[PDB]
Amino acid sequence: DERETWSGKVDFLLSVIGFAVDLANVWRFPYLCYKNGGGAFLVPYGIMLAVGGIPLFYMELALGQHNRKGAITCWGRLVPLFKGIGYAVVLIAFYVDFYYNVIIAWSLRFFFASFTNSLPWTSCNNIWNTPNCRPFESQGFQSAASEYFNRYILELNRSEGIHDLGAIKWDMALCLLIVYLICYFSLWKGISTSGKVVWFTALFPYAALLILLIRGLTLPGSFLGIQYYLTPNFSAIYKAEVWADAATQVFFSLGPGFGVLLAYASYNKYHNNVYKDALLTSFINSATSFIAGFVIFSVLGYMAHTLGVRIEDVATEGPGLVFVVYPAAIATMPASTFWALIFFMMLATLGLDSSFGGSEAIITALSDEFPKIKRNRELFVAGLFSLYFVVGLASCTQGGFYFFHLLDRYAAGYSILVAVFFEAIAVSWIYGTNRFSEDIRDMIGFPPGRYWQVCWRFVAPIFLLFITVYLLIGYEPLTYADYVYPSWANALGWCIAGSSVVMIPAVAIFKLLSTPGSLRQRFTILTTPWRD
Amino acid sequence: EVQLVESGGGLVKPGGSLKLSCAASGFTFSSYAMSWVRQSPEKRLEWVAEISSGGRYIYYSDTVTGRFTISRDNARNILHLEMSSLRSEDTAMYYCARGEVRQRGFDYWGQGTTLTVSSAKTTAPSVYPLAPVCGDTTGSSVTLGCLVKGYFPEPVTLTWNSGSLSSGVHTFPAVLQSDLYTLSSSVTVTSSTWPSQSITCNVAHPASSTKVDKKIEPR
Amino acid sequence: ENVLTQSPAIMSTSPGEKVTMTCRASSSVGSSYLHWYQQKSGASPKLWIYSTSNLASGVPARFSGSGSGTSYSLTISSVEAEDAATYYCQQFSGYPLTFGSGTKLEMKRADAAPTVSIFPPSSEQLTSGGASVVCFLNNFYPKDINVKWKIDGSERQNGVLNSWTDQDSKDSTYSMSSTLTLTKDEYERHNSYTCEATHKTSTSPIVKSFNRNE
Ligand SMILES: CC(C)CCC[C@@H](C)[C@H]1CC[C@H]2[C@@H]3CC=C4C[C@@H](OC(=O)CCC(=O)O)CC[C@]4(C)[C@H]3CC[C@]12C
Ligand SMILES: CC(C)CCC[C@@H](C)[C@H]1CC[C@H]2[C@@H]3CC=C4C[C@@H](O)CC[C@]4(C)[C@H]3CC[C@]12C
Ligand SMILES: [Cl-]
Ligand code: NA
Ligand code: NA
Repeated sequence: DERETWSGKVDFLLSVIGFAVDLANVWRFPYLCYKNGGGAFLVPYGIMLAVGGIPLFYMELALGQHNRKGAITCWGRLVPLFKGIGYAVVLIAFYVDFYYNVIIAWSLRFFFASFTNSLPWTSCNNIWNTPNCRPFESQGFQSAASEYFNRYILELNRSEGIHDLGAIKWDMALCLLIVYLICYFSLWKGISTSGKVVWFTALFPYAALLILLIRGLTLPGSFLGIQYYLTPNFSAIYKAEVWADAATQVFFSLGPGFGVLLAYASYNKYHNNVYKDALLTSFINSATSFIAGFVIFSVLGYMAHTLGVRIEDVATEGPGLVFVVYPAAIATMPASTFWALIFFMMLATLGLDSSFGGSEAIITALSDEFPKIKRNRELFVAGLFSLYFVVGLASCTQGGFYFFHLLDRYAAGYSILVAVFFEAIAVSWIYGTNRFSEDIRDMIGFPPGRYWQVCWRFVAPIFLLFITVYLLIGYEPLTYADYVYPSWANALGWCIAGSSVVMIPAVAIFKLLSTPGSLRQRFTILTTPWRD
Repeated sequence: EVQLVESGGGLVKPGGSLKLSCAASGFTFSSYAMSWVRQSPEKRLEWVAEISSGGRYIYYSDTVTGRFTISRDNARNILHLEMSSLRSEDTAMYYCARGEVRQRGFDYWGQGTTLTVSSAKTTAPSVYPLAPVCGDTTGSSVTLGCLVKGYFPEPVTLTWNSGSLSSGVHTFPAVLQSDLYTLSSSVTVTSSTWPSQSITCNVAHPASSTKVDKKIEPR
Repeated sequence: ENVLTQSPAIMSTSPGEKVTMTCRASSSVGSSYLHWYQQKSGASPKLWIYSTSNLASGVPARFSGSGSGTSYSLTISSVEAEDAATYYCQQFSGYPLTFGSGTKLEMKRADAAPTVSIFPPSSEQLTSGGASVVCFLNNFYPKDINVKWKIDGSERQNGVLNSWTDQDSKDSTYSMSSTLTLTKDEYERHNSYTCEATHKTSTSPIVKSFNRNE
């Protein structure tokens, strides 16, 4: 085994921080803090972060560095029976890349829309607005920026549902094209160039959040937003759904077991201290979500106090924050064009490296499993991103938000919880915390503390089971803004998630069938790792 | 407390073979990577081999690789070093050193066991007494001595009056010539105590199981 | 392998002086992988300092460690009688886990002339066919000593065997044993056997003597 390496420890650290620090940090965590008790919510968030989140982060990073192989081969060597975990994680990342890059396309479309002297989401007079336009959010009316997003950027109103996708928006197809060009030319030559490009796509978000914070805190009414954001209401942490929300946010915010950390740590020097790296980058993604919460809510308090808009209306998660509420706040402050440009460039750079992560997980896993691809990386990556583009043209249609919202709901989440549960079982129970502690000792020089072993062994599977149970309990059929998705759309989304999950027991059974002996010998032969 | 007791080790012909074994107790042996560390007669410490906590990562030094084989018995808390094709310069005292955390060195060491690799033959000590010159025994103190000549291999256990006295006693390092060791010892004692009462050197040589007590006489 | 050279090889330090000994690696050791061990004469080494600065368990607080890169140092502030040992640096960062040469710390004391003592061969050796006269020098300092075996005024350089003790813990004295090994023929061929120890306490030697007829 002779493989390339990062060409610098800071390239690894910035790649992992870039992948981890997603838009979920900006548009999800602050909403949860506000909704789920303010600063009190950091007690659940911090507990679930410590017992279960960082353990699985450190676990996948140590596995990836030890095995020096991608997801498919790492999982096929640690527990051959569970080689299906590698295919599951790769296929999950493959589905995630169809929808996730649309958010970056929207970010670039707003960035390119921002160059006008007056920002087009400022006003209700424009042709795409209805008589129900009002300048800012109101009950039973649409804001000017909501009108702009739904009716000019998306044109979502001209589509009658997921079945009626309508015509391609070619400005959006061109923005998704530019997204995939930046991804291609960042991932074709491999970590040699990806590790350099993340010096921008992982450091610009902090270079923006700094000034976006200085601005937001110097706006009249920012302390009111900070109060709404962090006022402690400790009764809130006595509810189980608060803890489930904290754990789901932790798990998906870090992304432990998504296959990306294997693909990256695979390129570490074998004796690199992955323990410090796991701690450093887990802290940096939690603190980045926290600081982003101030960046957001300072401006949300500015809206609630100055623009005369109710706080319950603007404080929202997901696209309707960064593409509707926050631009509607930006358009009302001096040098609005500048804040618009940097804000949407920040969103694009929060997304870009997060998509590099998934794409690099797929490319490393397949190039490690198939040498034919390893020698032809530039051509495989061109075929891959051309596939992504031609599928993503569905998202670039008028009804494309319904395709985005469906894939976003079902692609990854149910399945990735199931995969990471089986990863925690395979490592901690079948392979062993003893063997894995020996492997970590041999790499970094000291065995993992008893805290980490008890976590990996007992807490992390119960942690993922708690998440999955409270994620299935709150299941409700998919709806988006008074549009109830047809039942066949939910069936298709369950086929997506199930196709991701079925790879685990399908490959398990195929392995069990293809190995000779009686059942005890088949299990033994498929349980012994590859070096033992 | 943690105690490590290296055992085996003795005279071996060059080209021969031996198995050192270390019994570890007082700790969860299964958790800790163990090393074997030898030390030449020149007090040069040299690390020999390492075995990880469950025997999955075995590291050897360039001077012993291919020849030695470290192994581990987590069921019994026994550590082994098989040694094959021993050669003269493998003669050393072999300590067992616990060393799980690379950043905290070898925290606990055993007593070590000596390996003599040489072709010379086991030979019993031709112990002699030594009596002072015939003049004058006084005084106020007189020296009496023991000359453990011709034994092989090291060590010998030499004590005086069954170790009853250890002050004023020197035991000189054995020195090797003709492939036979010579060791000597000398006491100073007050002439009030000898020849007025018995003073004797007690010598033992484990390789021959010899045990002789010679009491010195003025003539 | 990362050969670690320690300087000085030996150092005499009277109690009270502040001493430093340097372990120089050929290759850059991590600052958390160089350790120091104290081997007392006749006992297995103890971990003394780990990670270049950390006193191990039960190490008196007068020791310290410093340095990084390829030059490290163990320092003693107020040397005491207990510091008589050999100190070995070690790098744990990469296999082979090379130990360095070791620096021997020796106590310094005022001089003492050797207590020169002579023994003629016992009857057992005489009947056994050989002869070995033994000269003991039970206490002296410094270690720098010479014994001449003088036979009827002749000087004998061959057939002489020397042993030195390690420095005594109790009083920092050294000691020596010198033996002149001869056959019965050579023993009887000469009448007088004498040994002369010359030592730094005096330019004149110290003598003990017998004639073979005694
Ligand atoms: C950033 C905002 C959202 C507040 C959350 C703070 C967390 C980042 C803190 C809370 C408790 C911390 C954790 C508490 C405990 C541990 C275990 C701690 O101690 C050990 O595991 C050593 C075990 C041993 O040596 O025996 C080292 C890292 C970690 C995960 C800490 C890293 C960061 C944590 C999660
Ligand atoms: C703007 C405010 C809110 C936060 C700014 C903090 C920024 C400067 C912090 C957050 C994450 C940090 C990076 C995290 C990891 C590394 C790797 C390390 O080997 C070099 C420093 C470097 C590259 C840090 C540079 C500084 C950094 C970017
Ligand atoms: Cl987060
Ligand atoms: Na995150
Ligand atoms: Na990102």
